[PDB]
Amino acid sequence: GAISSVLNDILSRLDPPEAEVQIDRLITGRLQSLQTYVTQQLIRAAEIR
Amino acid sequence: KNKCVNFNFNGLTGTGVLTESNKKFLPFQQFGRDIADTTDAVRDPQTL
Repeated sequence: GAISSVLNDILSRLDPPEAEVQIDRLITGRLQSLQTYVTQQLIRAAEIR
Repeated sequence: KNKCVNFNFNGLTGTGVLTESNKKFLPFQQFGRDIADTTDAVRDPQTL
């Protein structure tokens, strides 16, 4: 839901009053991707155990 | 070349090193991308 997928793109085109809104949509989007990878790795680590 | 220097190629920023190219390109090619959607090659606008 942000403008672009590059962090250097949003910091170069918008102002820091408005640039923090698009970073908030990119931090919460990438935080759910890292919580998915660790949780699926912890279930696969039990079957090898 | 061969130093971590900030870049500005017509707006395309970044931070990395510079190394001479080995693979060939199209004569109408400007830049290239890898599978990770990262800038892997860039062309100088004033020098070919």
